[PDB]
Amino acid sequence: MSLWQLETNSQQFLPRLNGIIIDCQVLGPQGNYYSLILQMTENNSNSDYQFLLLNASDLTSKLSINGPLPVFNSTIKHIQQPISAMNTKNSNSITSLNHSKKKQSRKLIKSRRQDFTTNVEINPINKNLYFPHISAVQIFDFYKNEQVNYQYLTSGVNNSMGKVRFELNLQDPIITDLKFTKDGQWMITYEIEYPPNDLLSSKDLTHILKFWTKNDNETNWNLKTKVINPHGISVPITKILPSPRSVNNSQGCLTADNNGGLKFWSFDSHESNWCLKKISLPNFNHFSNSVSLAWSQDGSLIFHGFDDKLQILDFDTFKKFEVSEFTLDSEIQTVKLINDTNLIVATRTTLNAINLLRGQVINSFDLYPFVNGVYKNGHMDRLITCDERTGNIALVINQQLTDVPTINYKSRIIIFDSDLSTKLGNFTHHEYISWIGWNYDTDFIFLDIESTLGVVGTSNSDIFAEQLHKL
Amino acid sequence: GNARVTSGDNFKHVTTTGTVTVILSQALQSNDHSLLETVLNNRDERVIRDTIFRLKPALAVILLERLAERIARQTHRQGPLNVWVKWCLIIHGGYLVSIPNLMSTLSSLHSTLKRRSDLLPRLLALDARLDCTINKFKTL
Amino acid sequence: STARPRIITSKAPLLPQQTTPEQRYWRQYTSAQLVKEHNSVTHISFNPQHPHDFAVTSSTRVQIFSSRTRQVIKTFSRFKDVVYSASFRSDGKLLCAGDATGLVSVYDSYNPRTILLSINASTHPTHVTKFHTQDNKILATASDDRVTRLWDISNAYEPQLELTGATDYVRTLSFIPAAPHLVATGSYDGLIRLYDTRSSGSTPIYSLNHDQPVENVIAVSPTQIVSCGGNNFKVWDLTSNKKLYERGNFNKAVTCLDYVENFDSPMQSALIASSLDGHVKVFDPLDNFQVKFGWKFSGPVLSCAVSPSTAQGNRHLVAGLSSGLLAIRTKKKKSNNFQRMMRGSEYQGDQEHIIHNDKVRSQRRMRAFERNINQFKWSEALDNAFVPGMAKELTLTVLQELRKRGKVRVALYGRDESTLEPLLNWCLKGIEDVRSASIVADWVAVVLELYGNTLESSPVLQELMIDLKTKVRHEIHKSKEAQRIEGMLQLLT
Amino acid sequence: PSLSQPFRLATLPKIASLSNFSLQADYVQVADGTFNESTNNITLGISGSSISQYIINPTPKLTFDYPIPSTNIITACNAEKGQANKRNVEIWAFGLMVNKGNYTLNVITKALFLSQYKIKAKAKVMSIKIDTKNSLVIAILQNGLIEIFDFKLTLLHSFDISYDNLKYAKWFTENGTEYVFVLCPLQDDKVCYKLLELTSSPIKELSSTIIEGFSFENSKLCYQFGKLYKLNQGKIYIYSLPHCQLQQVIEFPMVDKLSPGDDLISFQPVSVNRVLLTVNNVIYLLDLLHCSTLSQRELTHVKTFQLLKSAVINSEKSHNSKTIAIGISTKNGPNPTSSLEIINIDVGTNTLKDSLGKSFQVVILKPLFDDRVKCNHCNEVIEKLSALQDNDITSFDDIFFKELKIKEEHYTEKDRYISDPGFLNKVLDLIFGKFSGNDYPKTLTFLLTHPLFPLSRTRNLLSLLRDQPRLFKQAIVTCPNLPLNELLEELFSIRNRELLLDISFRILQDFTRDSIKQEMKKLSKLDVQNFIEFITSQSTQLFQLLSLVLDSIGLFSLEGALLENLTLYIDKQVEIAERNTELWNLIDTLPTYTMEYLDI
RNA sequence: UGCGAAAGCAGUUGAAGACAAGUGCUUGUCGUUCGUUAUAAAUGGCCUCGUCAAACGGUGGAGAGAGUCGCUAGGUGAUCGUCAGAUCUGCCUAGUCUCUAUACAGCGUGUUUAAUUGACAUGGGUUGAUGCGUA
Repeated sequence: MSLWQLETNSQQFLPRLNGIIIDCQVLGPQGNYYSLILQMTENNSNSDYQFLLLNASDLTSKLSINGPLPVFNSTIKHIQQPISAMNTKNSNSITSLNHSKKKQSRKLIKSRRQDFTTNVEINPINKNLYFPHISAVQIFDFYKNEQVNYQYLTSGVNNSMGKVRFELNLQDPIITDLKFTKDGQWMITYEIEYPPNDLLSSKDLTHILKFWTKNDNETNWNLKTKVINPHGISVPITKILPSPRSVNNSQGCLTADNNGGLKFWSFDSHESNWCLKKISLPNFNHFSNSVSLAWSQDGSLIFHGFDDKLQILDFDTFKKFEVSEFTLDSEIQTVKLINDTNLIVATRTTLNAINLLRGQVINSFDLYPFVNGVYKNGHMDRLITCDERTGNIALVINQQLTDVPTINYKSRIIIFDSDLSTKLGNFTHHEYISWIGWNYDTDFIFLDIESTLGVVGTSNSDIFAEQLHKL
Repeated sequence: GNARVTSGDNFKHVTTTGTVTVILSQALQSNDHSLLETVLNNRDERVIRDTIFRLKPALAVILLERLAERIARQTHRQGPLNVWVKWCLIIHGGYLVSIPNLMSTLSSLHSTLKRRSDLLPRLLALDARLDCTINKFKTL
Repeated sequence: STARPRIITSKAPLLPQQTTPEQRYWRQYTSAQLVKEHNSVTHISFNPQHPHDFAVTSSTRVQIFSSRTRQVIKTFSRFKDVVYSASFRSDGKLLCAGDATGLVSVYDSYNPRTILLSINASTHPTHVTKFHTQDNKILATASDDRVTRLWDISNAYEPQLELTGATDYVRTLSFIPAAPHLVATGSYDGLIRLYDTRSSGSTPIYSLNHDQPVENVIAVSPTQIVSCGGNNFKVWDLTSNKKLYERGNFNKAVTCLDYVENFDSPMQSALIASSLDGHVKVFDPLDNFQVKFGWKFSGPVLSCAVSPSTAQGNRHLVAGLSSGLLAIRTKKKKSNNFQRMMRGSEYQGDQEHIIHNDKVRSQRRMRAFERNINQFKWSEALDNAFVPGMAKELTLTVLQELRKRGKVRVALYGRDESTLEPLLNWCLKGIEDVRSASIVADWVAVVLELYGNTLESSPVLQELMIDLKTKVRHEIHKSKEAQRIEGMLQLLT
Repeated sequence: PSLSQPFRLATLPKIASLSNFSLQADYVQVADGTFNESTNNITLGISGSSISQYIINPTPKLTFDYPIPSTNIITACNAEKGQANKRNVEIWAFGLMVNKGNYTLNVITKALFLSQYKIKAKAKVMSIKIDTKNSLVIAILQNGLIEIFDFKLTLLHSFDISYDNLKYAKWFTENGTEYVFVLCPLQDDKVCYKLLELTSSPIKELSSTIIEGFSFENSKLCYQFGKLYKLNQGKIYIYSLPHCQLQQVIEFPMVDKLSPGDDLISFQPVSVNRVLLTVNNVIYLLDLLHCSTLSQRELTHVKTFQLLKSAVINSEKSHNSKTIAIGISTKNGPNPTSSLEIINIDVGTNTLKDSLGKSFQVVILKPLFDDRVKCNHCNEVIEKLSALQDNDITSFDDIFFKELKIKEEHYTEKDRYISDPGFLNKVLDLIFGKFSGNDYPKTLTFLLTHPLFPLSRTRNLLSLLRDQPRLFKQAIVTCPNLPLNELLEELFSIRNRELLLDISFRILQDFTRDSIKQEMKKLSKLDVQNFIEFITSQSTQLFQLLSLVLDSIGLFSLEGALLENLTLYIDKQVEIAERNTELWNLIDTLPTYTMEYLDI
């Protein structure tokens, strides 16, 4: 923000604001306050406005107001990037605006992939809600409905400078996954750093995995360890599963690639850092982004679904149990255990419940009519959520059309008991639900693409006293 | 801050006279770096084979760890010390097969070799660009 | 608005044999002084009290070295034959010494002229003379007579108690802390014998077998004792009467051993053990007595000692060599009218209702390259990278930052051969390192694609690509070779 | 978990009371103090014969025996080691009842006979507990009187539960305090459950509850770690202390088939949530938390085996998974003989690992919704196919595809309904039986592309399909879970270049290098030698497959002359590989005086 | 743009209208529409609140620097040259050998697992800017 002093043409500055300044205004009889609107153009999926009221005397934020800032997979509704000098990834040129509007409307109507699902996390200790914004995490308190913090979790040109013109084509590191250990004292984050264009090393992505800590009183997470290129070079971490309380007191996690490799990391007190305790070889030559991972509560066994095959791996030897292999009709999008007895597996065409004790399927529900090519691989995981006491939930979003598909959507939530025998409840919300997850209490929280978080769950003196107050 | 950076390849927590086998064995057991360096100063490949040939298999595994540390810290010693490593694997290969764990005990070698081999595709690209530009100005 | 982030220095993944907090402490014993004595220095002892002077026994004399000055301040040459100890008492007022003749002499520490007491312990040599730590009046003496007499300073005509039962030379004696009645002796029999002075004595309660002649016995804690003999040192538990740990990393026979606790190091406790192979090594009892540091000396080390826990000044590490050398390593530790006019600065608001603090903490001064990047001086930031005496890692960051900012071509436009060579000179050296190899490739690729024409007309640049071509080809051979050792290594597993 | 072979302890005497095998267990009492995880001694009371102490290891032996008259029945027996006024002594307490007329309570002290005492008990002695710390003997009587005695049988205290006909009493310890719970039958299948605390009065009543629907006559009862297990009519009812509330009911179908009267059942606990159940000569180890049969063993050389007692492991605290149980085995023959036998028991780690796939309890796609939005009979068909004549290809294909409304000859995502495994298996059987030789129906081509092709028919499938090249190729490309063994032998046996590459691609994609290596070790040294020869004569997947062979071949096996030719071949490839890499990168990549002619 | 793995595999980037400039014609544009899954460039760069000195605790290190004609392995030059070799008591690279404030980089010592203090009137004015030091 630049205050031009027109008498001498000088200028005073307020830099490193959280977003580009859509609007400025001087608010007061004596100009006591400045009201600003900030945009946060990093998030291309949505227009994230933040209203800032600064005290003009010392240019300190008197009041900063914004809602939750989720990053959806694709652009929603009629979100348009602001106008810039050039057409870039974060902006539109003068000419590109109209064609961009038309192309976006046509994508929303005609195309079939309509993935707007977003990743969100819930803090077990504090019940705060974590949104992985691009290169930063928002901590948002849904009980008070206010933001509690905004922290940068990656390197990059984040708030060092305001990108302009060609610099606006740069991509900051993207926080792909963010998870908490069951204890809640450790935060595990996975990041992808993208090289700049027009260099030899312009096609080698960098994958970083980080472990952070904080005390309950504190508010800022502290990076304790950093792993560069886990699992190898240019190999993503497709799934992260924090370990159960039984094994290492929840001080461990599992990471899984698209090559079927698994790696178990744990916090070692002697080392005082996280160490790669166990490894499985991603040696066969198969690529697939549809992987899911579940862990039994006792911690004895692990369920690793790779492509169309579910594998039962012993944790102790970190290998197949000595049936281990279950073939599925199509790719596994999700595996979860409602209880230790029953394992619920979602494939791209159906949803099945299989009892481990018998090794037989109890129920199978058709998902193909609703979920055909709408979501990319791995997002049905964030649409399906699972309680540890009562039951699980399925979220199905579908377009409304009247005489060609229309932008407006309708979502339906189904509560299912363990093994999917019966539907405890069936509800309809009038708008696309991006993410539904289980609060550690009985209730479930869900996020709607209007950034709305809903929940599904179970005398003379008397005359004087008035007069004296008026005066 | 003071966080520990690392990588995913660190599997640490998962016949002739003139042989210096006597000096090598003592240096390895006692962790005497100065005594070890004098042994490593020998560069005659005939000696290197013979010393490792008579060296006890158990002590060989510790020798591999030491060479991996010297190679990792000092890249210019990568050449002269590879012959030591290449003979250790050649001669005591049978012993190294019949050992409960390799990655944990040879984690230094795996990390050191992985670092070099990963640079190969980028180095070749630089070689092609340097060769192309060098040829243009020589012929002109 | 938020304060500008500081540029984060590049840190590659950790390599083997990183510096440890225990090593960083012990490397600080830097200043090395080598003193030459007339014969082997057999024993070294530190005064328990301030200023913590230490006494060295060599040949027929005992010398006390100042801690601060690191030089002799007192000399005891009254001994006619060889001297075999110079231990102080707990109070530090007295130091006792033994002789080959068998006479035990107790002098006043810091008064070599006065002799307080002279005891004829035996006709054979008296190698060990130690004051009892708990009780000052009683003095212990062990001789080649194989009887470890317990003397009293008051009664010097007869021993209070005569402990026997050793079938070989007894050259080691230890008092167990918190157990004043218990006394431990180690003989060349290989047996460590424990005696109780409260009882009749003269017969050990039990013996612990070391299997090699015991050179020194030390009590690390009230319940543990560490005994060094032969080629290893073993730690025994008195409650269990069995050895808990054993470390035999030494090559020659370990000779002397000392223990220091509750000193300002990262490690709470340390165990130093001379080797007779030139090595004195530090072990930590809290980590199963694992080695943590070591020093090497010219010849066999017969004695070692470290300054007590409460040194209160520069610490010392002392090593004693059979050649007669003494090695010392040290870790060093207006007008009244004007003041009345300006008098309130000292006040910190202790009596005030409200205390308000808005001063921002002083941040570390930024370097030139960081200032240029902050001010968007891409070309000047590149120039600062290649300056004499610039840290290699610090040069790698500015190159990475400019790449991260997307300013790699922008930094290379207004340049000619004169100002391109510094970048190419570093590239000639940076290509070798694994950390900076990939970054060098990106920058060298651009300069070739951006200065192809200047290359043809400039001879000096041309040789910078001939030799650079030579080196990258060399790195190719190293990277190909590393793949081959990788391949064969997979075969073994 | 495993069940060991029983080994004999002693042969029971031939007494009339012990001749009734059904009631034989009741006439043998096992002391609680002496039989545990760590004790090598067992004190046993055999009615009418004696009370004996036996050492188990290294060899079973009789260490002590106290004779008893043949007319007496042992109702309660206990033995404990402790110090008495101090000498280490072993206190033996046993309560005997003579023809319902007189009940005898006897305590014996031995030096590790120091003294012997005997009194008349008012009613049957059902349970005896010895408290060596306080030098006390506590007896619970069938009339409900809990009497506390010293070692001299001087009555110190007596407490009445106010109920008679007591049927069950069991002692247990929690947090260092002694507790006992009792059950008294009432009328109309009702039972008064009382929990008592042992501490002015030494006995404190903590909980008293009446339980309905609790029958004793056909119920076997045992208690472990705060849980009471009742076995009745094939259902194990779990009641939880201190209030004995019904928590769970577990059905055990293998007992539901038992005719009432002939099958002898015993039921004892062995560890947390795991119990021992015996039906005649079969012994079962069960996990009641996961409802799984951890182990089964049949004793073919005995008619019946009846569990008497088991040493119970607190596996949550103990690293030991091995314990012992004692029972009575009866032999087959006209003159049956009963013997005391001990079984060593491996109980396991108490994880879901042990119970996976071991259930003792023995699909159609459903719409997700019952009821203006953007859209993105098995048996009958088998019967129709079965009715067809042999070798009728057109009819078989027509019925399968037409009835199922399948449009393509290869599986698609629109055939998700047909994915029932049973229906597919029956069709496969028909295809084999109906058709043999050189002509198979197109339905087999569809099935081979089906993701849920049964594993049972994968073996030798390639052997069936070797005749027809097209159908062989189809199985390689898409047939799921083709076992690696047949893929590898076909790899080294087939000379077809195209099939070799396709087989190599399939092997690498679906199997790990560590797995594949083991089978290549099995292959003959000649077959691999021929394979190497072809290489010397996508290609990376073949080369990568070669690298696996050399690892499988190992160090010793390889031969120098062949290694030279292989070395020359690979050196040529490396040079070619380097050449192409250089090409690939290349594809990616004023004078003072001048004389000129003016253009005019 | 679609699919997929990140590699890649297929496929697009059209027409009308209006305006400006140059000469009805040519070119370029679009805060205009229809249809398809579908270089940049107006001299224009980010504030202030406290600096300096000396310590301490973890985290990294290619160590920061100086010698040793002491060893080991290489590469290579001037002149002469009977091609065997000579003088420069040749040079350079790497390792080793000796040594020092770990001498090098970074984060923190508002409470943290751990770890700090001290100096200054944070002003105004005059002179020197051919400043000061060095070759």
